[PDB]
Amino acid sequence: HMKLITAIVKPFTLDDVKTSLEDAGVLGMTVSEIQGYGRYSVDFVPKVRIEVVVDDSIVDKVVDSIVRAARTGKIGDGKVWVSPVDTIVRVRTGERGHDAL
Amino acid sequence: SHMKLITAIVKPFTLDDVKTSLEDAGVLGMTVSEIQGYGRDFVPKVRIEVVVDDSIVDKVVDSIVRAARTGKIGDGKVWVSPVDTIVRVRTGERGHDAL
Amino acid sequence: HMKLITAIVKPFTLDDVKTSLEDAGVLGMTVSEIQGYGRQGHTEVYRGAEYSVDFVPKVRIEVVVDDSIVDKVVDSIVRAARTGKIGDGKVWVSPVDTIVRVRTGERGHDAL
Ligand SMILES: Nc1ncnc2c1ncn2[C@@H]1O[C@H](COP(=O)(O)OP(=O)(O)OP(=O)(O)O)[C@@H](O)[C@H]1O
Ligand SMILES: Nc1ncnc2c1ncn2[C@@H]1O[C@H](COP(=O)(O)OP(=O)(O)OP(=O)(O)O)[C@@H](O)[C@H]1O
Ligand SMILES: Nc1ncnc2c1ncn2[C@@H]1O[C@H](COP(=O)(O)OP(=O)(O)OP(=O)(O)O)[C@@H](O)[C@H]1O
Repeated sequence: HMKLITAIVKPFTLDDVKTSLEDAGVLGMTVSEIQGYGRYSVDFVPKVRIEVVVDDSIVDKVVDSIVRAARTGKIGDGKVWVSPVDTIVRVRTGERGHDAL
Repeated sequence: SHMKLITAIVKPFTLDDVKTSLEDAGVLGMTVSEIQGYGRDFVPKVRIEVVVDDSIVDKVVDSIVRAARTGKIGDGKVWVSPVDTIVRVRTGERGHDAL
Repeated sequence: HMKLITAIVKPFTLDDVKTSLEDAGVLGMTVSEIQGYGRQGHTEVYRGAEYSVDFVPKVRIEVVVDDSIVDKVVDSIVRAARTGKIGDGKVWVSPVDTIVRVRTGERGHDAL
């Protein structure tokens, strides 16, 4: 029942995407910079990777909020994918599953 | 789902060899980040992630392994993981059309 | 079956985590820097004077392990990253279909 959402997006949409997440009810995420090749050398372009672990009930809304705030209309807007998570543990407590988010 | 993530941890200098090897397998885009590798303090490495259809995962893994090999220790690893869903942000296209 | 373990932890715990891992027979890891956001922004400094920023630096640790070792490893990481204060982080497990060693073409547990 847990899922990982990975978003590759333009760095200047990060603020939009972040509020789009908090409206959806995602209460935190992890961000890193990436170098993206698509349609380092000149062909590489900076992007940000946003990863949020969520419940699977809430994944379509989250994916679409991300899509919604990351949309420019120009090439290189990126992608959002989802992949399974077996378990998640909060380090501080030992809470597992939804209680770990 | 017939979608897979490829993750390659490879030596930074092998990247271009890997980028060109990937066009030749018909894989266009890829996502790249710097990592610190502890294996044999740390060594700088690149992490290459590319989402692909499972009909080609085998060949794309091989073509990464061929471009990245030097025969010296610390060549890295390529692994495969399931991708339930992918969407193109600009168009909303899904699965193979999102690639 | 192989698994990927993902740990988001305080950067300063890396040495303890690394040590805890080698004690569980795990001899390699992948580490990267991330900007984390959650219940925790953090404080920063410019010419002596502090200011607030929204994200907090964390360390992302990735280890591919076998099914059998996976519980001992997650626990080992948790115990080493746990400080008692907030913002300790999270460790999650995910599936790995196949892993191959670049040099040898070794697959599976042989690839680790
Ligand atoms: N197969 C792939 N797997 C993972 N990431 C990819 C892949 N292809 C592209 N990317 C990432 O997506 C970013 C944008 O890629 P691309 O320029 O192809 O844009 P897109 O949004 O997917 O399509 P378009 O630009 O046509 O809207 C790239 O810079 C790279 O970071
Ligand atoms: N269990 C693991 N999970 C994820 N990444 C790993 C793991 N072990 C090692 N690595 C990553 O792989 C890189 C290379 O690993 P290491 O030097 O141990 O051997 P190798 O290159 O895989 O194989 P060999 O050294 O036998 O050629 C490391 O720098 C680290 O980033
Ligand atoms: N839903 C999520 N998906 C991915 N990463 C997250 C998510 N929530 C938090 N994180 C990451 O974990 C870090 C810690 O998050 P948070 O501030 O909620 O504290 P915690 O250790 O999870 O809980 P506590 O502060 O109660 O011990 C964040 O900085 C971020 O890197």
